[PDB]
Amino acid sequence: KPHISALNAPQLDQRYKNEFTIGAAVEPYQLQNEKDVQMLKRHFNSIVAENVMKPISIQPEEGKFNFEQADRIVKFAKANGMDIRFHTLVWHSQVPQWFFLDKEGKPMVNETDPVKREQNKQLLLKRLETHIKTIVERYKDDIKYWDVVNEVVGDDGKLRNSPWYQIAGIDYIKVAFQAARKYGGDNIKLYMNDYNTEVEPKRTALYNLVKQLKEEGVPIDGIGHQSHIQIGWPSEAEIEKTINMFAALGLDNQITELDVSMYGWPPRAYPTYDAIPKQKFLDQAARYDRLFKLYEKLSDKISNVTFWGIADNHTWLDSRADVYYDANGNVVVDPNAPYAKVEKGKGKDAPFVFGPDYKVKPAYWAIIDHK
Ligand SMILES: [Cl-]
Ligand SMILES: [Cl-]
Ligand SMILES: [Zn+2]
Ligand SMILES: [Zn+2]
Ligand SMILES: [Zn+2]
Ligand SMILES: [Zn+2]
Ligand SMILES: [Zn+2]
Ligand SMILES: [Zn+2]
Ligand SMILES: [Zn+2]
Repeated sequence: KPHISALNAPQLDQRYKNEFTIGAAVEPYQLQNEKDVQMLKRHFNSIVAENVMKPISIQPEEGKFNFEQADRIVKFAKANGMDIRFHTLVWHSQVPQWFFLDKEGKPMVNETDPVKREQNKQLLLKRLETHIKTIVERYKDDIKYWDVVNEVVGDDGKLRNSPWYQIAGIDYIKVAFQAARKYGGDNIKLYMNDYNTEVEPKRTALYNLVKQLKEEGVPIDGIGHQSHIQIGWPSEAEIEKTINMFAALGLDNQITELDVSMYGWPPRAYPTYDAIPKQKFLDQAARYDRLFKLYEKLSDKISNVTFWGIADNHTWLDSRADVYYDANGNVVVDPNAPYAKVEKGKGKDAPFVFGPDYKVKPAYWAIIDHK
C-alpha cells in the first residue's frame, strides 16, 4: 500500500463515522499551517487543545483569563463541523501556584491549624468553582465533551496526593463535577480522564472512585482513557476488560490522547526519524490493526477516539525520547545494554498513522481497511 500524501487519501473520520468520531490534539499555530489545516479538514471530526485550555493557560493569575488561544480552536472547530473536547478543568500538572496560597501568601499545604486548614479548603474550593464557572459559562454552547478532572488517581491505587487533595480532600473532585454541571447544564458531557487506566491497582481504584461518586449523585458521564501506549503493552485483552467494566457502570468511554510509541518505558529512542528501522513501522501497523479492530468491536461503548497529535512531525512523545549513547558514541536502543551518557528528550518517536512528511504510514492502511 503506497506512501501517498495523506491529503490524497481516504478520509479517516469517514471510515469510522458510524463507530466513533476521530479527533486530533492541536496547538493554535497549526491552524495557520496549510498542511495541518488540510489534515484536520480531511481526516478529523473532533478536536482538542494540546495545551491552551489547561488551567495555567487559561487563568495564570487569579482574575486574568486568557481565552484568545482557546477561542481560535473553538472557532476553527465550529467552522469545520468538528466536536470539541475541553482539556482540562483540573490537573496537578503545572497548577498556577496562586491557587494554593493562603490569604497571607503562604502555601496552604504547610498550614497546621485545623481551623485554618478548613478555611483554606473552602477558599480553594471557591477558587476552583470560579475557574470552572468562568470557562463553562463561556463555552457551554460550543464544547460537548469535558475532561473535568485529570489524573486524580495515583499509579499506586491511592488518590493522587497533589495539593488539590492535600488541601481539600476528595471534595475537590466532587466540586469540580458539580460546578461543571451547574454552569453548563445537562447537555455537556463530563469525563474523568487518566492514563494507565488498564493497569492495576490504578484501574480498580478508578473504578471504585467513580462508582462511589455516582452513588452520591456526583454528575459523571464518562471515562477518558489517555491511551499513551506501546506496541506490545497494554494487551488488547486488558484494554477490552477495562472498557467493558466502565461501560457496565453506565459510563461512556473516550480514547482521549492515543499515541503508539515505538519504544518501551523509560524510552531508549533513535536520535532521528530516519534512524527508526522499517520493521518498527510494520510492528506498529499490526498493533494499530488489532487496536482499532477492538475499538470497533466495542464501538457501542466508545463515542470518540482522539490521537494526541496530527502527524509524526509533532508529538509530545519527543519530550520523552531519551537517546542513549555508548562509550564510542553509538546510539543504544536495547534497554539492557551498556551506555555512557543519555541526551534526554532529544530523540524522535513516531506514534501516528501519518508520517512527518504528511504521507500515510503502514499503520494508516491497517486501520483504513475492513480486515
Ligand atoms: Cl508537544
Ligand atoms: Cl517518511
Ligand atoms: Zn470529515
Ligand atoms: Zn532526518
Ligand atoms: Zn526523514
Ligand atoms: Zn460509538
Ligand atoms: Zn505539541
Ligand atoms: Zn515519507
Ligand atoms: Zn485493519
